Amino acid sequence: MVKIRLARFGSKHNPHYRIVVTDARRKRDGKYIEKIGYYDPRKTTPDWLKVDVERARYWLSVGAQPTDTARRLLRQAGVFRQE
Amino acid sequence: RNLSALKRHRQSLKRRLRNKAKKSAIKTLSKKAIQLAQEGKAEEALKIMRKAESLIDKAAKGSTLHKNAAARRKSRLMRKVRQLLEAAGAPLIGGGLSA
Amino acid sequence: GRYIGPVCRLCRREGVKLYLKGERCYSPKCAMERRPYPPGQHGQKRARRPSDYAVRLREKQKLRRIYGISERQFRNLFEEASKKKGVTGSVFLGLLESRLDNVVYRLGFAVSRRQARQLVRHGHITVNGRRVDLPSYRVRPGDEIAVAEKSRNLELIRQNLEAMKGRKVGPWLSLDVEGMKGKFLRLPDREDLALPVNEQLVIEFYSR
Amino acid sequence: AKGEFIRTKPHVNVGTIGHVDHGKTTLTAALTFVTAAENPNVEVKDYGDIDKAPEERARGITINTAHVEYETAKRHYSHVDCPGHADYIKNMITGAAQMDGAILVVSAADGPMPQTREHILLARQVGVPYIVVFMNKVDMVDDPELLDLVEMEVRDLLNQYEFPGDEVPVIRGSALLALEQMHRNPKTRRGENEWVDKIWELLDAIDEYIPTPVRDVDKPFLMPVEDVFTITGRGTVATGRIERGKVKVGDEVEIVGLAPETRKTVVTGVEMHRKTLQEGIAGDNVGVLLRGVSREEVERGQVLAKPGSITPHTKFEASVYVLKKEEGGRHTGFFSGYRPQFYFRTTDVTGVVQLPPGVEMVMPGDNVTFTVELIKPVALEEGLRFAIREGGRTVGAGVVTKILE
RNA sequence: UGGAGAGUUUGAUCCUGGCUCAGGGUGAACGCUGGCGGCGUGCCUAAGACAUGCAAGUCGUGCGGGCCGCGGGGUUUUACUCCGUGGUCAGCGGCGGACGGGUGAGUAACGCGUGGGUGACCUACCCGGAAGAGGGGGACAACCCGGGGAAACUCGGGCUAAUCCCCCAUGUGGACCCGCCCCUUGGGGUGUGUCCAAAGGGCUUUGCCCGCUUCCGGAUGGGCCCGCGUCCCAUCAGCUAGUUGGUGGGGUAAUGGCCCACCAAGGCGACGACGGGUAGCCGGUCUGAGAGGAUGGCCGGCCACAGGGGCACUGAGACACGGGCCCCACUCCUACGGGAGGCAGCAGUUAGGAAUCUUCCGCAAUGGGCGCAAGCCUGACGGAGCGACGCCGCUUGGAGGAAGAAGCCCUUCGGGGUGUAAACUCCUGAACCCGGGACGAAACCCCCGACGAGGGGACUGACGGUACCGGGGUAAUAGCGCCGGCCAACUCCGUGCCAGCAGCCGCGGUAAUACGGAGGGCGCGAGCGUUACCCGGAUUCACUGGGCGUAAAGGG
RNA sequence: CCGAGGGUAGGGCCCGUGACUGGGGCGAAGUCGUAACAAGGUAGCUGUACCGGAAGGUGCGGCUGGA
RNA sequence: AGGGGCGUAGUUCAAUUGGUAGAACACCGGUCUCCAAAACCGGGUGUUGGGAGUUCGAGUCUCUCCGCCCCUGCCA
Ligand SMILES: NC[C@@H]1O[C@H](O[C@H]2[C@@H](O)[C@H](O[C@@H]3[C@@H](O)[C@H](N)C[C@H](N)[C@H]3O[C@H]3O[C@H](CO)[C@@H](O)[C@H](O)[C@H]3N)O[C@@H]2CO)[C@H](N)[C@@H](O)[C@@H]1O
Ligand SMILES: Nc1nc2c(ncn2[C@@H]2O[C@H](COP(=O)(O)OP(=O)(O)CP(=O)(O)O)[C@@H](O)[C@H]2O)c(=O)[nH]1
Ligand SMILES: [Mg+2]
Ligand SMILES: [Zn+2]
Repeated sequence: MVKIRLARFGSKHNPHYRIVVTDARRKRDGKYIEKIGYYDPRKTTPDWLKVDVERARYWLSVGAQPTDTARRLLRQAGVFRQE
Repeated sequence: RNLSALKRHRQSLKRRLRNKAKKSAIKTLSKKAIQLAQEGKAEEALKIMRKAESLIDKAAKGSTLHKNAAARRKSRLMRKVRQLLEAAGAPLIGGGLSA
Repeated sequence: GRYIGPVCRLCRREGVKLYLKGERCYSPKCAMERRPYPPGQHGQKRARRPSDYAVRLREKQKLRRIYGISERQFRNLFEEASKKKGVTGSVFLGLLESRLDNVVYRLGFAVSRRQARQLVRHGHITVNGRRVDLPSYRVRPGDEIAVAEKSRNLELIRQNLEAMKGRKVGPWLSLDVEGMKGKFLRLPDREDLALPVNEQLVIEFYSR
Repeated sequence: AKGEFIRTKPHVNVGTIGHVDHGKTTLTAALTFVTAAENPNVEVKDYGDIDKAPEERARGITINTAHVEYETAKRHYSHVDCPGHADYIKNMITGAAQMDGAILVVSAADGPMPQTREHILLARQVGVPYIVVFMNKVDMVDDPELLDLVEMEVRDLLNQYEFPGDEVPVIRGSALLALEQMHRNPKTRRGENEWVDKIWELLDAIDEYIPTPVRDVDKPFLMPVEDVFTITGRGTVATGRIERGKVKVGDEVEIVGLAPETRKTVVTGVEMHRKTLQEGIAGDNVGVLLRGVSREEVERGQVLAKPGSITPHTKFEASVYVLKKEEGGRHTGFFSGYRPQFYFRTTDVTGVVQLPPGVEMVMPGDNVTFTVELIKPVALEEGLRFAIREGGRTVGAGVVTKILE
């Protein structure tokens, strides 16, 4: 099904994942459905994880299934927070 | 040398053997039905038809035939059995085919 | 890598007294100040008329040798000057100037650019606190270039610094002779640099 | 499904020489069957597969030095089986240039023959310290005191080229019979069957007398190549007998001698009679799978030393002794334009004889300081040992006294 | 924000015109030379043949057993060997093996690209809504006995469990025939008749968690169809029988000649049909002032293929790379009746070629499959290795240092050059030595709290003892091409239309800046040259932007 | 029935090759003559036809790019 | 690795009873010329594949070795 995961980018020894909704069957760094964020596991800049909530939520509310390490990130940007 | 993917093979022959029969049945049972519908045997006609519409629709529950396939056979068994019971038929036993 | 070899010989060939040693090159012997002709078995014989190509080749070699850069870097740098907005004739020099090991030279930390390099190469210099050993490093405006602590007590860091007493650095650099610092205030303008080179021609050599 | 070599006892290479049709091979296959029963780790070979090369087989004779592995609860051996005849001498000489000890083989019925001589002569010039005789073909006509005359004249031959002939252990018996019963007697120890016990007199006779030479694995490394094979899916394998030091999988090594410039590689594997050796040591008889090199680059005669130790050199001024005609050497003299065939380790590259100033001639005996330039750059060191053949008879022997380039 | 020309036909000139040079680009190869690091990148040929190992499994929270070791001894002991509960080997059953990885052989095609159509359709797993989950019956492996077989393994008889199959019931609903309404190619509401549902499993047990069944909505992924675009040859000009259309059937998820009977005679073509040749197509790549021209290797997308040729089965999906069946070639086994294999998956061999790599390390991260989960599988992948193949950064030193060693080379014998170059004096500190030492890894999971939001806590590093950092510390690689003009750079000697050079024009016939060497010089520098290929200059196929009286060119 | 493949027969296109044979391009200083360039010593050239060791000659018509 | 062939001036080739090696064309030298071509004079110019062997004396007969072609081998 449609998932929310990390698609790698950047250089060797310089991981730079892009947060993306995409059919599970697509290869990793292949073509996706929509881009919703990026995550630098090495945090270099007070900007190491942006995530569009509105959209992240749309997808979730339709079937999109996050990865464990993709939920943590989503969450960290406060996707689930309702109050 | 070999892989536990033969399980999938063996497994298959059976299922093959399975719906193969569920399929033969529907062919034969639906022939006999129209053969008797063209002849005029209105009663023993629907008697059989209505009994095939059964075997057919069951194929759909499984992995033999399915959905629109199953439905297709029907709309050509009733749409058929009816265009035969006109040869001076008057569907006495309105068993399955509604008037 | 960096040429390495007879230098006042280049000083000669080009004709224009080039400054590739700093010290002695002000002495009564830059060689140019002693035998102002091209090196080699000929050098002092009727100079034929130079093809527009010679004129351009020579004017480029002049500029380039004045920095101790390789063709690969020099050109590659020029090509970038082309793309950036503004008269590339200028920008180019601005980039050649913004080079690190050069600014170390443009600040007195070293008498000659060859020396400036080795200095930069061996840690001896520091940009904005952290130490750089990349001669090629491009100093950006407002940045601070300075001698690293482990170096201040060195025979050399001293003297070259001892000379900056009463002297003034190029109108685009600031200097704290007392604490071996110095800022790269502004990107030098074609004017500010009194170079014996017609950058206009260097641009022509690289077109056709 | 290859198995790891379990180095228990010490390894010594013994070869088998002697004239033609005198049992060299069978006696070899014998040691296989004999030493078999009384211990595993041997793998039986027969008169057939010892000589698996078509013709060699179909035609009758032995054409390529074999290479067999058999042990004793005392000492592990590697048996290099040379061919008789002449012609192939270039293959016995290469087999001999290895073997620590030579199991000479003479025949009761024939006695010491022309090749029996030369072989012994080559052994005295190859460097095979220690020989053992084995009179075969004894099971012939009751010779009350005839087979005795053999051991009287064979010893004369050995003590005729600087060999402990009078001491040399001359066992007696037949290999065929010995073999024959064993052939149809797989399992069965000694101290039982007649002739089989005649083989052991030889085997043991080897565990004794014959040494197990001063060996070292502290100096660099070196390995003269005897042959090269292409092992399917694996690559180019080069065999030989190690000289100094050791070698394990993953090590750098250079192929030195007989080419333009030497190629360095990385060993990809080592073995010993198809046994995955973990680390072959000096004196070991190995096989080396050389990383990504082709059978067109490795060649019998070059070395496999450690990178930086011993380069290839063409010209070499080296002191040398010349065998006199009585020694079966030269019966004349050569000019400063003489071109003989030297033999460095397992290879023979022809060189020139640019003789020094004032030596307008050189005849039998003698030994001066003459220079020489080889036509093929060969791996040379300081004091390397070499001989000098030509025409079909050794003519000298000396060592590098100095190196030109 | 963008446009440079030069050499060469003549005694000389202008024009025409071809050749050639100066720029840039490459999966390169070859020669000489070669120190370090990082990021890239590396069979262009035989879609040749390939030893070996490994690349797809996973669930006991679906089911029954085989085996090994513990709880209580069924009985009082071993007996009709029953449970409690984690390891093990298949079986049965589920979901995945259709994706991930490989390749470009084939393909001129709706294959691809682009924009649309589907009232002509399908979609496992995943979300959201509604309704259920009631009863019954049976088989087949596993295992035991017998028989055949060298082996790969197959046949007879006998039980056995399930979320396996089968049958009835309920029918929120759904399917099918005929009729009406609305709409308008098969869509939406509706009526009578007929037909179709399902499985338990684990617990912390009238309740949760996980499955199950049918139906609607949604996502994602797809099938089909249509407009337009997509190379050369016209010395390929006519082509076509399922051929074009119809009616009615079969087939499919679905339209359709897709397949078949029947009827008719059509359909197509100079706007290039038919045929032949070549070729995977695009995003993009290179070049160009641009318009153009060339190109399709890394990576991304689509197609096609999996020894060669065909086929169907299972399945949401394949007519299926590590599934099946047949044929072919080929290689291999045999106990001679039958068995075995397919690296265009990874690593690797060999053959071919001018030429293209490790039988590496690790699931730590990211992604995937199965699973309640722990976690197992993952040659995807993350890494390391080899090659100056490429781009980028770095070193071989820095400052002094003579009207100026020597050696070598010119010399109007007075002198000149190599040249501050060297030596030499200090100065620094590649290497090497010793020491600390990573980021990439927070969550699956546990805990306060509703397994909610939110908070706190714990494990996990292949690369690596590497990067990066600090202390001490040695001057410690240089080559290659070129110097007649174009084109930066000249002298001597040797040679004597010889030897030889040569991109074009040309050099060499006894004073050769052109050959060979030497000195000197120019260019570039861990590289420099050579060959090959594309664009440019070339307005030299001219749309931008050409021409045809005599230069090629007006048709009799 | 269809149907991969195999067989028998007859065609079509292509790559390679063949005794012999035709002309062509190219190669400092070999042989014959002398067609053209100046009425080039017979104005030249041209289509066609015949003839000749070779250039070429002749016929008929045409051209001027001859006087 | 084991068999079998082949190596004569510059180029094609002849002398093998064992006897310095010629024949043609090249080629070099000289005269004439700026230099060749022609002409005229004059010179075999060779590593008989290399090195040894036997021999009074080897192109030949032995042998060893180098390069090339041909066939057969060759899994640690
Ligand atoms: N390429 C020439 C073509 O053939 C012919 O010409 C060919 C021959 O007739 C002509 O021969 C000439 C000869 O005429 C003249 N009187 C003497 C001259 N030595 C020869 O020369 C010819 O032969 C010698 C060898 O002998 C070669 O070295 C030379 O290169 C070659 N042209 O040489 C030509 C071959 O190159 C046509 N006449 C000509 O128009 C045509 O284009
Ligand atoms: N009488 C007898 N004949 C024997 C003996 N040993 C061997 N042979 C014979 O010799 C034959 C082959 O001998 P082999 O061992 O190959 O000889 P070789 O020593 O290898 C000779 P080369 O190696 O040179 O070919 C045997 O088949 C047999 O007839 C023995 O002890 N006595
Ligand atoms: Mg033998
Ligand atoms: Zn100077």
